[PDB]
Amino acid sequence: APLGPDLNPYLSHLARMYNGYAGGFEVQVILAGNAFTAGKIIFAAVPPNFPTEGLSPSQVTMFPHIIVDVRQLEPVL
Amino acid sequence: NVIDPWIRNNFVQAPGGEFTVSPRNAPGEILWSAPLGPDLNPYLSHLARMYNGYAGGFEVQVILAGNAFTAGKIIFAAVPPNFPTEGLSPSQVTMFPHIIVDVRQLEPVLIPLPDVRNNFYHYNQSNDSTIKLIAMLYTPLRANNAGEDVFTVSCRVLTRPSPDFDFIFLVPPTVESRTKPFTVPILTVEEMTNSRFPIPLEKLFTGPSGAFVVQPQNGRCTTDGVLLGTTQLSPVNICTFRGDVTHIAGSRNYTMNLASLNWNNYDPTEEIPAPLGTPDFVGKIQGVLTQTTKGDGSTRGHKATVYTGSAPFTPKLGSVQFSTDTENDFETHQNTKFTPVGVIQDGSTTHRNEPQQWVLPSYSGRNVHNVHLAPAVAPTFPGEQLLFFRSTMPGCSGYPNMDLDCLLPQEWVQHFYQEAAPAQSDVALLRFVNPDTGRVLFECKLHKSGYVTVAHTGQHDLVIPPNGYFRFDSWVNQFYTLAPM
Amino acid sequence: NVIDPWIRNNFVQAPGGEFTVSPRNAPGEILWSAPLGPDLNPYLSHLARMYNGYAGGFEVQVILAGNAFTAGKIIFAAVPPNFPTEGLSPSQVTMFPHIIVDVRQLEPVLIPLPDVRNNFYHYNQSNDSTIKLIAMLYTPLRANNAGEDVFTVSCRVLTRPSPDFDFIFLVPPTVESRTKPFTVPILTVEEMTNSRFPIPLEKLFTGPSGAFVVQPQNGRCTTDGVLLGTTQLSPVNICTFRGDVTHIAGSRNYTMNLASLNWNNYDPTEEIPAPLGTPDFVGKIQGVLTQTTKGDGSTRGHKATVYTGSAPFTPKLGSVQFSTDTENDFETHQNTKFTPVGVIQDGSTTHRNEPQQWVLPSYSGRNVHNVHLAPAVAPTFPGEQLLFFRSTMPGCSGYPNMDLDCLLPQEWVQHFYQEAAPAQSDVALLRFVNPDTGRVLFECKLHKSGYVTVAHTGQHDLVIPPNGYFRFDSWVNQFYTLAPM
Amino acid sequence: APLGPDLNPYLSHLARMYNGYAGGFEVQVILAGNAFTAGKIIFAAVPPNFPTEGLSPSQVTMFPHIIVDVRQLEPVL
Repeated sequence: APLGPDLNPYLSHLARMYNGYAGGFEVQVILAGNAFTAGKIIFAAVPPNFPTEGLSPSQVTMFPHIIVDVRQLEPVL
Repeated sequence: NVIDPWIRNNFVQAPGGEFTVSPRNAPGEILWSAPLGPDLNPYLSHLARMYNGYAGGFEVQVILAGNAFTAGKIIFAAVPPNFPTEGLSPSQVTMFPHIIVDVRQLEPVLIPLPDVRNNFYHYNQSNDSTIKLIAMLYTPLRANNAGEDVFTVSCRVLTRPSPDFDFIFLVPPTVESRTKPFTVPILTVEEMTNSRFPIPLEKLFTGPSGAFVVQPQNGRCTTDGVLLGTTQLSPVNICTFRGDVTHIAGSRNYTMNLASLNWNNYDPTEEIPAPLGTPDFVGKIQGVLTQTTKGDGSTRGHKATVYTGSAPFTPKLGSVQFSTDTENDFETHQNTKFTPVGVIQDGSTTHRNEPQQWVLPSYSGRNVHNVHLAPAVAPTFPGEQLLFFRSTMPGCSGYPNMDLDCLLPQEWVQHFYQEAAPAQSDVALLRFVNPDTGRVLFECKLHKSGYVTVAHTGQHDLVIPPNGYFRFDSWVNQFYTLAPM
Repeated sequence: NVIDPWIRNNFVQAPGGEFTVSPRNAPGEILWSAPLGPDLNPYLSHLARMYNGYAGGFEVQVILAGNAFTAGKIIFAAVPPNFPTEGLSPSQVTMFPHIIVDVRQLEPVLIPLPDVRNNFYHYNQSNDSTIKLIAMLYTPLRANNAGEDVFTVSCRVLTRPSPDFDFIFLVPPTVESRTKPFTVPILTVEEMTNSRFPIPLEKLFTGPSGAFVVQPQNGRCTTDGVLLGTTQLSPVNICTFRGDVTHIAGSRNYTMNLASLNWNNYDPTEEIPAPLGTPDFVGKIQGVLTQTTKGDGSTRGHKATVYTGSAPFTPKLGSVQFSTDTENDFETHQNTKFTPVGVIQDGSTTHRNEPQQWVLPSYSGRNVHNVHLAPAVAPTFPGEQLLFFRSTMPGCSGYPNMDLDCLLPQEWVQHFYQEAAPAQSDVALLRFVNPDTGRVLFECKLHKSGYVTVAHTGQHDLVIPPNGYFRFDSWVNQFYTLAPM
Repeated sequence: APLGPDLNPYLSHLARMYNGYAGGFEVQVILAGNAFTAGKIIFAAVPPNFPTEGLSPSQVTMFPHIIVDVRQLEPVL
């Protein structure tokens, strides 16, 4: 998905009031966790020009990234 | 650290970096330039695509055909690509980074090429390219030899990568699938055959769509190979008959319950106006009816006279009458086969009338209209004229409408069925090139619908060389107008 | 030394594998075939397109995904480089170094291969064929459950080179293209037409080469398009004649002042056996002679009986006799044309005799034989049988020798004329493929002169699916034989 | 040709810009071609209304002028 302030619909309907914005924003993810399941997941950071179609599960690790498994009972950012 | 050191330590020439220098050229003028980039070493080209991100400069150098008898200086420099130099000076380039040398030198010399980089990396394709090349002369090099070519000094520019160079990113790129290049058949029309009658064509014709109500069913196909109309593939199946006759003793006729090419009986429930390859125009044609008894080979053969406009001729129903020159020769329900040779002008009356090439026959008799008819044609871009294929038909009696204009060559139909090439844009551009001239004599406008036209006025049987092939060139839009012939 | 670390460190996919296994199976079954090499990895196929020298090995690596409770096993193995693997035994697979693998292992599996090397190099711009790939089903993997064919078990290949593997030599890339890739028409026998008579083909035939003198002159061309024999381009131009008949006023005969396809007056001095479209056999045939007066078109047409075994049949000299049914109708010095329809049997009292399809007629007469002979055919790697094209010609009188065998398909000749392809080795490999199943009924052995044989014995009209087409594969040497039928 | 500030495109622009005009120039000529010809060229002054089509070179010798051969490498003024 395109990272931007177009994610929170409240931020959408309060974006139009102001023409200039700055600063980042942090997001997180939750999972349907299960102690019987074993499988890891990987999220990362990528500039938008960089075309990824079928490259690897490996070569994204040079970027900023984070790895977690499918069993987790907390949100992770 | 991802390069074999041969590439790192061996200068390579340019793909085109060669330029003549004569004393006859004026000083302070340009000689040669090139976009500076990693698109210079062809090895760097074919190892650029593997990596999406690169950085760092690279140094190049130049060699000269040196000579101790010649005196003339040269100047190379550094220039941002926006900076337009057409005729400025031999002087004002000196504010930049530059280097000067004379034409007598027995070593390669390298231009300085300053690092404007701030450790930033482009993408691999980045064409907004900096530090573009330079070829400037300084003194016009009298050369003191007084020949016809007074030391015409040649030279090459010579490139390699820098030490600090890399290929950061990674990708599996590809050019995986090439579309078919829309290859056109390279016969001539005299070599090519009529698609609405089993004859070879004789010439092509140019004429307007308003003259004749142009809507045939034989010779109708797409550009990717979808079968349309009654157009089939085997050109001998055009206007011929196969089936099982039924007969009456009194007249010269046999109503023939039709069959396919392999004599499987015709079924009237296909999405068709008529069987494939039927004559799609009203006429009276005399060929030869030929019957073999299907047991061991009791044959017979006589000429016949068929009537494509009449009512017992019902191809969509599956019965056809042939008024032969005999009456009861052809036996019952055998392999009876009509094959046309020539059109006749029966029962006197008016000359040059039959066949009525632009009207549709009695497919289902007089009752049921022809369903799933291929569309008619007209120049949607106005002023143009359709490209007919003109021949004369044979005959046994009279002066019939022998002037036959078909739409397509049959070999092109099966060839484009073999092509299976989807069109990229609407209208293709084909050029009739004569290789005896090595050039075009006339071009044409070909749509992806499956008909071709040209923007020239009047009735023209185009004079053609018998050796001229056809050369497809390019893809025009819907509104190209052709130049006159 | 020459290569990147990362591409050697970890495994990377292969595009040919990735394939799935449904639980409905029959064991001892081959699933997927592939040739091993550096063209497996797209990375390595690029890098080997770049270079020349090629030495080391790989590690083939396989991951499975699907069900677990199946209890069914898979085999990956080595193979001889030319080895039929269709319905064979799994014990043969047990002779080679192989690995049995069940779906219960989570770790991705690796099959080791024979380990050799030839340290000078391996070509890498050739066939250079080596151990191909074996995807072999051990245990039919039933997946006992309530579902039907559920959890389709996928099988991927994801490799990386062996740590000894490396390159040595580098070339300019020259990535562009091959020659003509020897494309074939995809027609059937009903769509293809006879190259010795204007009729559609009926069936292909195989039979012994010692039966007849197998040397025609219509249907002769090269694999790159030089005109051989009396073979021409158009299928309707065969066996028909054009010119200016002269009144044999006492009989039905007509000696014709010879004209070409374009009615150009015939030159008897050309380096040819006979004019184009001229027959290459002895037989009696009734077709129809047709004449149109050049002034206005006073048309006439009557059935003519021709004899290429006759004395006034002299096509190389410039005269040919036509015994019509009428005697004085056809005017002299007019555009007179004979067209045949089918061979007859007036005969010498012998049934099924004409055309004597293998003998040669009187081109320059009986006195001096034909010149510039396209030679006969022969199975050079013997024990194999030729390829005939069995057809049936019609008739008008008697019981003719209807079994007509021609040499090439006429569409394929002009197809090669468009190709103009230079050969790569001795014998090409074409496969008759039934696309209803995507499987081959029989293969072929096409020789670079322009003929083709098959490795079988006996008189067989080859049964074919009428949806079946032909698909070119590769270049085989002149010492490999095919499987019989 | 007529001499003036419209000779140099630089100066023709700059004199289109301005009004007042005073001083002179230095006309400077370079040759390029053969050397073994032994043939000479004259550049001269002229009356401002003077027919010059088929006239005498002695008239050209009356005005301040310069004879120049092709053998000089230095550009002539």
